[PDB]
Amino acid sequence: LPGEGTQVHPRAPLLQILKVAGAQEEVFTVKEVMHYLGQYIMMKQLYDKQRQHIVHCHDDPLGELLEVGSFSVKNPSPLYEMLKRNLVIL
Amino acid sequence: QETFXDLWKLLLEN
Repeated sequence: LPGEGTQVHPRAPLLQILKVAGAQEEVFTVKEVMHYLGQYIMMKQLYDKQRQHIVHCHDDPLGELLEVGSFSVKNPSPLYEMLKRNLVIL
Repeated sequence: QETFXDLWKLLLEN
């Protein structure tokens, strides 16, 4: 994944998730993508209520992108792998 | 007892 500053364009399924979280732009930095992904998970309350580093994304469009039913914020590889599949570097 | 919002911000900035 590109560093800080580099601009990326998300593929449509990911862009849609970011738009749900309030994103109005079409071009992002990776950190901005991560901001809106966190916003989305928070707004949709996909985090486990008792162990909140666990995200339950099954039965949500986010899980179709991540290809896993749950993940840990402390084990973010599925997130990064998804971003590599879904970000076009500009 | 950390919240999701604090946990994700740590990820985001790391």
